Amino acid sequence: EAPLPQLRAYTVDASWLQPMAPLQVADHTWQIGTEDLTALLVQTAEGAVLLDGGMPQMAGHLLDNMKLRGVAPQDLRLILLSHAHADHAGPVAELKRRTGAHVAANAETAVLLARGGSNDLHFGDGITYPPASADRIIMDGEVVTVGGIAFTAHFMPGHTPGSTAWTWTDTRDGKPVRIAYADSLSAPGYQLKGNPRYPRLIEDYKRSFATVRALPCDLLLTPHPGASNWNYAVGSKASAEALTCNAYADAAEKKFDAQLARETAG
Amino acid sequence: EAPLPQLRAYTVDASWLQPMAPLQVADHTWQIGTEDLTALLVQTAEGAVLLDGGMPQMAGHLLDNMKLRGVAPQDLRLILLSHAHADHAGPVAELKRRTGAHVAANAETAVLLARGGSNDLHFGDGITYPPASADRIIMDGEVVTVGGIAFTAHFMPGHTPGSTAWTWTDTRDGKPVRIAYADSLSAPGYQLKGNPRYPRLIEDYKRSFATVRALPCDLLLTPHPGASNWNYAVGSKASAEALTCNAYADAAEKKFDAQLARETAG
Amino acid sequence: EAPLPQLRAYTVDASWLQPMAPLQVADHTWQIGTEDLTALLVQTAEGAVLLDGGMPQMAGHLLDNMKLRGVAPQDLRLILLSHAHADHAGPVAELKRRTGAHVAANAETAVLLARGGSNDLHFGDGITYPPASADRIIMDGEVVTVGGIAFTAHFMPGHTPGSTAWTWTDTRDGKPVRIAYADSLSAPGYQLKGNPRYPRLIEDYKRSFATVRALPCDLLLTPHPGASNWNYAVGSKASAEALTCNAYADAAEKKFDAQLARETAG
Amino acid sequence: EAPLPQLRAYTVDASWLQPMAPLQVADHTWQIGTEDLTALLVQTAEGAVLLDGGMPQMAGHLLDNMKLRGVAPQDLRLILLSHAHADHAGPVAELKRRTGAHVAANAETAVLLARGGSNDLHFGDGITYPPASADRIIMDGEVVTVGGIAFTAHFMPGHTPGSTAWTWTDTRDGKPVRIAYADSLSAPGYQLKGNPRYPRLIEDYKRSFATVRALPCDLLLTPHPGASNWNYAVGSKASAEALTCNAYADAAEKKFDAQLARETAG
Ligand SMILES: C=C1CO[C@H]([C@@](C=O)(NC(=O)[C@H](C(=O)O)c2ccc(O)cc2)OC)N=C1C(=O)O
Ligand SMILES: C=C1CO[C@H]([C@@](C=O)(NC(=O)[C@H](C(=O)O)c2ccc(O)cc2)OC)N=C1C(=O)O
Ligand SMILES: C=C1CO[C@H]([C@@](C=O)(NC(=O)[C@H](C(=O)O)c2ccc(O)cc2)OC)N=C1C(=O)O
Ligand SMILES: C=C1CO[C@H]([C@@](C=O)(NC(=O)[C@H](C(=O)O)c2ccc(O)cc2)OC)N=C1C(=O)O
Ligand SMILES: [Cu+2]
Ligand SMILES: [Cu+2]
Ligand SMILES: [Cu+2]
Ligand SMILES: [Cu+2]
Ligand SMILES: [Cu+2]
Ligand SMILES: [Cu+2]
Ligand SMILES: [Cu+2]
Ligand SMILES: [Cu+2]
Repeated sequence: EAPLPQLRAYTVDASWLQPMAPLQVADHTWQIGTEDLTALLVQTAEGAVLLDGGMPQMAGHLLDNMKLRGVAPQDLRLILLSHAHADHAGPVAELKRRTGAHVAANAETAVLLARGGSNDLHFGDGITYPPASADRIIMDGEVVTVGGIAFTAHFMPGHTPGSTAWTWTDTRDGKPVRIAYADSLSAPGYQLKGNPRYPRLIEDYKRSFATVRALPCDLLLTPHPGASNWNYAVGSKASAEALTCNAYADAAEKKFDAQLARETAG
Repeated sequence: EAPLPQLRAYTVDASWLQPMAPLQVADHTWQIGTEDLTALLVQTAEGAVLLDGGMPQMAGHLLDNMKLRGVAPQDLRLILLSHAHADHAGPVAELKRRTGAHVAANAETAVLLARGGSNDLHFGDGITYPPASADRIIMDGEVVTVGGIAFTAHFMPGHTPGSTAWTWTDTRDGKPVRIAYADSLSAPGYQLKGNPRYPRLIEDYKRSFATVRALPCDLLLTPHPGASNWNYAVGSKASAEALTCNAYADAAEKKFDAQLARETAG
Repeated sequence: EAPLPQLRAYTVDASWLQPMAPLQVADHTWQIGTEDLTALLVQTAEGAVLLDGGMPQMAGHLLDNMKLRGVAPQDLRLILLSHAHADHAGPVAELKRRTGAHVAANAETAVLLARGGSNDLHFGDGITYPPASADRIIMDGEVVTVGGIAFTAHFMPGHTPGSTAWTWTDTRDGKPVRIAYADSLSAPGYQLKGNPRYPRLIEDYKRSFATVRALPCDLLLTPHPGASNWNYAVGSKASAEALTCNAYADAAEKKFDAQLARETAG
Repeated sequence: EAPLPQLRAYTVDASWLQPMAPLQVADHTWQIGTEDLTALLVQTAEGAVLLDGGMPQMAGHLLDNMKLRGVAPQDLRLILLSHAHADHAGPVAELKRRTGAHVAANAETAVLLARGGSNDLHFGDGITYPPASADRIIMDGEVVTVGGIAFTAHFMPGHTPGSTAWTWTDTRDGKPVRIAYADSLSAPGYQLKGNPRYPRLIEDYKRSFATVRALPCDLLLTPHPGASNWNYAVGSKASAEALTCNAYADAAEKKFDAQLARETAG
C-alpha cells in the first residue's frame, strides 16, 4: 500500500533566489531583493522602510544589503507589503525579530499574514511560510509617514483579497518622481467564475484594473519585475523598458479577459 | 554565483505516513493515525476527542478513520495535543475548519501552535506547518471533560516547553484501565547545556522524568509508538511489549544523561 | 494636583439590557436578545446559528433563551456578526467558551473582534469588550451553510469597515420569507470628511446605501430594532411597522447627507 | 423587571493615578509611573526599556516623563512586564502603537496580554484592558539585552501564571547595583485550595517564594511600591525603608499561609 505523500516544498526559479547588489531607483529608493523578486528600501532621516521582502530565505540577504546602504538592522522602522504570499512576505517574521520594525497592512493582508499564507483561497496549504503579525491596520487611501516620507495605500483586491499598491514621491535630478509600487494583477490557475471562496473575484479584478490606471505614476514597479518590464540585472538600464501604470493595467486586463474566456472553454 | 537555496520540505520515514485501520486500545480509545505516528480517538456519548493528529497530510485519513468508528466530522468536539510539532500537530488547522472542534492546550503549546511551529527553539523554521489557535488555555493538573470522560493534563516540559502528558481512565473486560499518553522525552540534536533560548532545559527534563514516573499508568502510549515499544502493525498484539511509565522515563533519562556527557565531549 | 481620570464604563440605556422572552420572527428564526438589542437564533436540524449577541453581560440570558427554544449550549454551531462593536459582539468570547460554536466573519470584523473593539477608528478605547477570534474568514457574497440553511454575506462598510448584512430564506405559512439582517448605517459622532483613519469613509457609506437597497428582502431586521421600526416589546405585533430595505437605506442616506452638511457647517 | 446590570469600570485608589516626576533609582533606572504604580525606565546608549506601564490611562503620562528624560517616543525599544493585569500592563497596546517598541514576555503573560486580561482565572472579565501582542517569547532565565544592559527573567508563577521577576545590574557612586524588580506575591480574593482553573496554585506560590529569596538583590522594587516599602512621594528618601528580597518573600509567605488557613476556616 502506498503511504501518504511527503510534504512538497515551495520551489521557484533560480533567478527568484539570485542575490543582487543594491540598485538605485531614485534618491532614496533602492531595489535590494533578488534579480526576479522586488524588495524596495526607502531611506529616510528617521529610519528605513522596506516594501516586500521576497522569499523566506532572503532575510539575511536583505539585511546584508541594508548594511551596504548604511542601514543597521534596528534602523528599519516599517515593513510594507503588496500581498502576503510566500514569495513576497516570506521573511517578514524573521525581519521583525531581528530589526524591531513594525508591519503596516490592511485587514485582509494581516489575516493572511497571520496564517503564514496557509488556507489560501486558491493554493490551499502549498505556499506556507512563517506567520507574522501586523502592528498597524491600514485603510484604503491611508497615509503612512516615516521620516517625512508619505506612503499612500491603494487597495487593488484580486491576486489576494488584501492586494495593495503603495505610492510615494521621491526625487531625482532635483525633480519629483512619483513612484507607484503596484501589486500583481495575475490569477495563476485561479478559478475566476463562480468561486465559492471568492464570489466577487471578477468584480474586484475589474475595479483593480481601473485603480492601477489612476495611480500617481511617474515610475512603476511591481513585485515581479518582469510584470512591469524591469530587468534588475542590467544595472542602470534596468528601468529603460518599464511600462506605464496604464500599460500595466491594460496588459493585465487583456490577459485576464483571455483567461476568463479560456476558463469558459475549459 | 550560487543562488539562495530552495526551501526544504519536512520529509519523514515512509512508515510515519503509512495509513492503518482503527486499532482498539480500550473500550473507547482507538489508534487511528499511521503505523509510526499516534493519533488517539476517544469516543464518548456526547462526542469524540482526538489526541494528536500526526503529520499535516494525515487530516483526510483521520476523518476517514473517524467515520469508520461512526464519528461524523462535526461530532469531534475536542483536540488535545502532546506538543505542537509538525509531526504531531500538523493537521490541527484543517481539522478545526472541517469539524468545528475546539483545541485545549497550555500557553506554551498554544504560542507554538499559533506560530505554526516556526521559530523553534532548536529547529528554527525547518518544521513549519499551518498554524492554529487554541480555544481553551489549560493549566497544569487541570481536568478537561467530554461526555463524562475526564482528561487530566500533566506538564512535562523538555522536548518542547509546552510538552504535556494526558491521563484518563477507560475500561476493558469490565475493569478500569488508566491510560497515560506521555509526550516525547527526546532531545534530538538539541543543545542541552547553556542554551540561551532555554536556560533551564536540563532542570525541566529532570523534573519531567520524575513526572512521568508518577503518572497513573496501567497502559502507556507515546506520540511515537516505538518510544513506548508499541507496534501498531501487528494488530491485537501491538501493545504486548509496551513499556511501563517507569521504564519509559528511566530509558529516556539514561539516553539523556549519555547525550549530555557526549555533548560535553563534542 | 488632579489625578488621572478613572476608567469609564460603557453604559447604555436600560432598554438595551431589558431581557425578553424568545420572539418568533419566522418558522426557524427567533429574536432572543433584549428589547432594544437584536440577537437572532436560527434553528436547523443540524444545530443552531446565532447572529449578534448584544452586550457582554447578555451571555447568560442568551443561553437561557436558547434553552427555552430547546437548544442546549453545545448545539450552537455558528456565530455570525453584523459588526464587532461592544453592544453587538460583546458576549462572543464567553459564548465560544461555553458552546464550542465557531465564529464566521470577514477580515475587517475579525481584526476588530481580535482587539476586543479597542483602537476604534472613531471611539478609541471607550468601548472595549473581551476579545474573540474568528475561526472562518468570509468573503463578500460567500455562503455559509448550517443544517441546510444558506447564509449569504453582503459587505456594507461604513459604520465599521467590516459591517456586514446577512440574508437567508426562512418559511412562514408554507411560503418563503427572505429575511435580511442589515447592519447599522449610522455614523454617530464620526468625522466623515477627510478622516485619516478612514479616507474613503464617504464612498463606502454611499455604496453601502445601494447595497442595502438591492438585498433580497421580504423582512428586514437591524441590530438596533428601532433602526428598522421594530418594537420587540409588543409581542406578535413587533414587526407591524417594520421598514423595507429600500426605506431603511433611504432614511439612512438622508440622515447621512444632513450630518455631512452639518459637519461642513460645524 | 430589573434589567441586566451595567458594565462596571475598573476603578482604583486615586494614588494609583497620581502622576509624579521622574524619580531616579540608579544611574540609568527611573521610576516614571505614578505614586502607587511602578513604571521603570532604563536608559541605554542604544535606546530605552520600560518595565510595566501601570493603568491604561497612564500612556500619555509615561511618554511625557520619557521626554523629560530625553527619550523620544521612537527611542523606546522594549517593553517588559511583571504580569499582564490591567493595573500593570494597561497601556501596552497604546505604547506599542506610538513608540514602535517590542514586547518581550513569557508564553503565559503573552496569552493573557493577548486576551486583554479577559477570562482571568480569578477575576473573570472584571479587569479587561486593550489587548496587545508579544513580539518575543521569553523562557525562564533567558537574557534580554538592550544597549548592552542584560535583563534576566525569573519565573515566579502565582499572582498570575506568567508572573515574572526581572533582574539587571546598574551603577551608583561608581559601584554596581543589582536591581531586582520582583512581581506581586499576593492572592487577593483567590481560591487557593483545589482551584480547577489553577490546580497547582499553592505549589507555584511556594516555589515562587523561594525564587524571590535567591534573586540577585541589592535593591528591590515591586509593581506596587508599598509591597516592598517604597514611598515614591518623598523623593530622594523613597527607598529608605525598602525591604530586602528575603524580607519581601518572607512577609508574603506568612500572609499567604494565614490566608490559606483562613480559607480552610471560611
Ligand atoms: C504570476 C505569478 C507567478 O507565480 C507566483 C505565485 C502566484 O502568486 N505562484 C507560484 O509561485 C507558483 C505557480 O503559480 O505556479 C506556485 C508553485 C507552487 C505552488 O504550490 C503554488 C504556486 O506565487 C505563489 N506569483 C505570481 C504573481 O503575479 O505574484
Ligand atoms: C526523536 C524524535 C524523532 O524526530 C522527531 C522530530 C523531533 O522532534 N525530528 C524530526 O522529525 C527530524 C529529526 O529529528 O531528524 C527532523 C527532520 C527535519 C528537520 O528540519 C528537523 C527535524 O520531529 C520534529 N520527533 C521525535 C520525538 O521524540 O518526538
Ligand atoms: C447609532 C447607534 C447608537 O449608538 C451605538 C454606538 C455606536 O455604534 N454608540 C454608543 O453606544 C454610544 C454613543 O454613540 O453615544 C457610546 C457611548 C459611550 C462611548 O464611549 C461610545 C459610544 O455603539 C458603540 N450604536 C449605534 C448603531 O447604529 O449601531
Ligand atoms: C494586591 C493587589 C491589590 O489589588 C490589585 C489587583 C489584583 O491583582 N486587584 C484590584 O485592583 C482590585 C482588588 O483586588 O480588589 C480589583 C478591583 C476590581 C476588580 O474587578 C478586581 C480587582 O489588581 C487587578 N493588585 C494587587 C497586586 O499585588 O498586584
Ligand atoms: Cu502572489
Ligand atoms: Cu508573486
Ligand atoms: Cu517533537
Ligand atoms: Cu515527534
Ligand atoms: Cu456599532
Ligand atoms: Cu450599535
Ligand atoms: Cu495583578
Ligand atoms: Cu497589581
